[PDB]
Amino acid sequence: TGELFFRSGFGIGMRKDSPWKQQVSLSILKSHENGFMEDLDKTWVRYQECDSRSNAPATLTFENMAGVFMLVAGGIVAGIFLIFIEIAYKRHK
Amino acid sequence: DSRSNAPATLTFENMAGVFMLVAGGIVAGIFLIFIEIAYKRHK
Amino acid sequence: WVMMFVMLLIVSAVAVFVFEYSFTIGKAIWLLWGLVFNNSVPVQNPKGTTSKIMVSVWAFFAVIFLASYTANLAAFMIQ
Amino acid sequence: LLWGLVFNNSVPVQNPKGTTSKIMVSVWAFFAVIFLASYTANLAAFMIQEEYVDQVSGLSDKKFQRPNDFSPPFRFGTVPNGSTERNIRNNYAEMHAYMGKFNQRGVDDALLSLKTGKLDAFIYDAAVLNYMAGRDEGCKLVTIGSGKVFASTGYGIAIQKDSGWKRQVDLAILQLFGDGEMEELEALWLTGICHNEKNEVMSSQLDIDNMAGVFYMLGAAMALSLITFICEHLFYWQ
Amino acid sequence: EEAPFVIVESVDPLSGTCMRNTVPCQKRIISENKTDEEPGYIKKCCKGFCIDILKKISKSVKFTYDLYLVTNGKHGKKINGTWNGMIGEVVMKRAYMAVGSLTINEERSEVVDFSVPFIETGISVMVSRSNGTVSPSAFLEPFSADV
Amino acid sequence: TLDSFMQPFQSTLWLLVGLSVHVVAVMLYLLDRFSTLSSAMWFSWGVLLNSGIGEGAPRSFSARILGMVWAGFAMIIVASYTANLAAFLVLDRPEERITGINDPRLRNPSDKFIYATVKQSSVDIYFRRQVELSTMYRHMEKHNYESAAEAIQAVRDNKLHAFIWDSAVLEFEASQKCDLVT
Amino acid sequence: ANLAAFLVLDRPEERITGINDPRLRNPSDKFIYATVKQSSVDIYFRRQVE
Amino acid sequence: IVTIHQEPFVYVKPTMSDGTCKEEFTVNGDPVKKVICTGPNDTSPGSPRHTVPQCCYGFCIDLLIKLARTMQFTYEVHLVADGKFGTQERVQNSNKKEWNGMMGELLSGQADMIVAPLTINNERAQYIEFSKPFKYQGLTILVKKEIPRS
Ligand SMILES: *[C@@H]1O[C@H](CO)[C@@H](O[C@@H]2O[C@H](CO)[C@@H](O)[C@H](O)[C@H]2NC(C)=O)[C@H](O)[C@H]1NC(C)=O
Ligand SMILES: c1ccc(C2(N3CCCCC3)CCCCC2)cc1
Ligand SMILES: *[C@@H]1O[C@H](CO)[C@@H](O)[C@H](O)[C@H]1NC(C)=O
Repeated sequence: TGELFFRSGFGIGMRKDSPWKQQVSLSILKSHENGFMEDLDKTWVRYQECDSRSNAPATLTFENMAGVFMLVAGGIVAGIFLIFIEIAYKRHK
Repeated sequence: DSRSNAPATLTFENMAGVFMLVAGGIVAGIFLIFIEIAYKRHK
Repeated sequence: WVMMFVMLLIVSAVAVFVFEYSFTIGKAIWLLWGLVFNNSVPVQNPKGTTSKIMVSVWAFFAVIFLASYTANLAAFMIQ
Repeated sequence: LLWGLVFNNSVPVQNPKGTTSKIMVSVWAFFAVIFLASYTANLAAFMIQEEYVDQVSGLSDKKFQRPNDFSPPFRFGTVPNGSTERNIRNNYAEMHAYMGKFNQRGVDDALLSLKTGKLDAFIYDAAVLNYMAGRDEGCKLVTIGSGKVFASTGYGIAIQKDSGWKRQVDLAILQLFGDGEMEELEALWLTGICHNEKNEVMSSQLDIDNMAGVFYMLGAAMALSLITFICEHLFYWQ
Repeated sequence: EEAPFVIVESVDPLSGTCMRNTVPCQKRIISENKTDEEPGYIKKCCKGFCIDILKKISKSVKFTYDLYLVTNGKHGKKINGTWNGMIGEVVMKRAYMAVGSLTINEERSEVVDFSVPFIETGISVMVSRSNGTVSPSAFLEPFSADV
Repeated sequence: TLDSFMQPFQSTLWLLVGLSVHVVAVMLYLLDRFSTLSSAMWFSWGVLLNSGIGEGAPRSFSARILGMVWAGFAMIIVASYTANLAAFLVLDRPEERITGINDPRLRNPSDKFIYATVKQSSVDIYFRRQVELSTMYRHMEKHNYESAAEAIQAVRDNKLHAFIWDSAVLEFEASQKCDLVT
Repeated sequence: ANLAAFLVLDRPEERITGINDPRLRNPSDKFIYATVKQSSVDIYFRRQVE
Repeated sequence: IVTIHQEPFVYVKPTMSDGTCKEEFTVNGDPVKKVICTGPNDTSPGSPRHTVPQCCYGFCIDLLIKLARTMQFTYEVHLVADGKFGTQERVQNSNKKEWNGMMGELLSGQADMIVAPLTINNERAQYIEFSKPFKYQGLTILVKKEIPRS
């Protein structure tokens, strides 16, 4: 959450007054312009996302279906003995 | 008024959008009665 | 709502007019007041050709109207 | 009868004359109401919390690669002579060649051209564009995605070579980072007004583009009905 | 000058210089090419963000300064081994300091040097926000695909 | 609220749905030469309308499948209609509401906005004696008015974009005369 | 409407906005939060006065 | 080259029977480099002292390989002993103040480069020559989330 406040970037560091200074900086910066950095980005960091925000319109599933299909399944089997009595009820009058 | 959310009822301004067409349909069919009856006496 | 009801009266009068070309005004108004609300009560419809298109456009009014009512009503339970 | 009754009494039918049939159809109709109604809101709820997606993926997409092969191509240009085009003229030479057709001038003229439909895309520095969003009257302009960048560089202070002031200033700016007053400076200058989580505005009038699915379902139903007709007839006269 | 970093504004009509919270920068303009003018100079005042950070750094380490603008074009680029803009003005050992809106790249690091950056930036895409929404399969999305 | 018919559907849809009614009525008649024109057209144009009018039903097996899906077509559309209209009643624009001194909109005064205060009053003392707020005091002097009563009448029409004064005077003014707001 | 009302509302309770939430500046005993020892983050906090 | 352990940048895994570790492939199937990394084992080097070869693979070391192509040099990485980034403090109450942790080895004759998530700051920049940054970053907060209704 929130927003970043203390901002800076990681860096490669050497000892003071080394002959490798003036050449590494040119190379590392050159990588950004060519696009070599972005190729490595996709493969290692930004590849998997379970990030369906927060609103998340919920695709209602069969968990809801139990509360209604149980009722309808009752009627087909709770009427069978209601059938039995009424046809007999016709025979009784 | 207050409560800047402002949930407002609809009023007569929407009546014209519905009543005029259906009331217009009433007068649109008055002569249609005359037209169709003429067909019965035509053949 | 009174503007709705008076139009019920006028279209009932129009239906009476159409019949000149087993039907009663009570049955006609019952039909109309049924179709306005989800046509719940079964009713014997008239045999008039023009009256039938008239009640059809009335049903168009009924369906538009009702849907808006529902929608709008939500507007009021969440703000 | 029942398959039509599940959906607003739509089909006129003839009713069985029994009693247990009556109770069964009544309970099914009840199942009816809830199911239909529940479906209606849930759909309303879903369409309430939509998510707008811009009509582009990125600079690397084919939509910016072969403009000639699509609908009247995107009219997009950049202000010349900047560092932006030098990046373009070294990785997308053909795209740079196509660029010169419009060749915008300045910034404000480009913004106005975008507002009037003459232009439909723009490439320029990240820092300026992000600030330009929060100043316009209303909010009809937004960067792609979440403000993502495609070439991570930064501004700086350019000085003449080989002076100790290099060491002095370089060590000094980190002091300014240390105390966090640049947060105050940002809150005073580069902060923006609108664009609070991209709440979206409204869908309207639902033109043909979306109902294509239901129209295709109708056409498929007509086709399969005709196939069933021909199959039944050929099997029948035999 | 640029919109968010270096805003230019005319001086106060009464005193001669504008209000506080700024530094006076004087710019150069010359008359037509047929007849030119001898050091014709006009002063204005510049204020914004880079000006404030420069003032802070000057207060941090004691040294004075005086700001004067440039006229020969824009940011600058390499043509036939020559340079315009701020890079051109500093390559000839006549400026000694360039501030404002300078990007960073490969070539420029070979002529001038650079300090630690303080604002992340780069190349970005800006498009008009389409009026409408997205819903290719709206009518089927809710509820369930198995019930 | 716009117009009832036009606000939630584009004019293109009305033609396409309407013409299809005649279209979907056609092959129904053709499907009767497998093994009543006045009937078939009424059957379809009625069911979409959710009316209570109808005389007969199709008998051929070929049309039996087509009718079933045709009914489900109607329910989705009317459901689609009642859904978004609902979208209209819940969405509104923001922007104009400003948030006091902290708002960036009141620290770099462009030539589109004008402040306002009563001259030679308490408010002027608070600003000029501040330091970092001086950037707006310069824009402040060029438009200040003479007295309270004139200023309110000047903002009812588009002549002043904002006003600064006490709440105990403004609050009553907004509550009784309810064209404005704090 | 009732089922429509329930499916769209969440009543967001609270989240740590940043370094301005009074849930951190005036710490209670219901929150325990730490960093990595002898690290970059630790330097930033100690030098600050407020 | 001295590199501290980290989650997204330097993975560490034990080797296989033959001495190296088996080569695997990603969704693209392109080989991923497995340069030998000789770091200490266990959680802390306090009680034990064992040095065992492993192979470490990830993001930053690839930058080392790509950089080493232009500047022709060889390398042999090994992880730091203490396992902490490090800062400065006072010891024995004397006038001498020294660095401990990853920072120290660069200071006194045991390395010549650092490739790791080392943040730039005023104190460390006093005497070290940082090059240009290659990944702009920040620091934020994360907390547990709460399950919604059914
Ligand atoms: C971008 O740079 C080019 C340099 O080629 C500028 O073109 C010159 O503009 C000046 C200004 O009027 C003219 O006097 C020159 O004759 C132009 N030279 C050429 C070769 O066209 C161009 O103006 C610059 N773009 C902008 C917006 O200033
Ligand atoms: C009873 C009341 C209302 C309906 C609706 N139904 C939608 C399509 C058009 C027929 C009515 C669905 C529920 C929301 C109101 C509209 C069905 C049954
Ligand atoms: C560029 O330089 C070359 C030689 O250095 C010269 O002949 C040519 O005229 C120059 N052209 C421009 C446009 O500066």
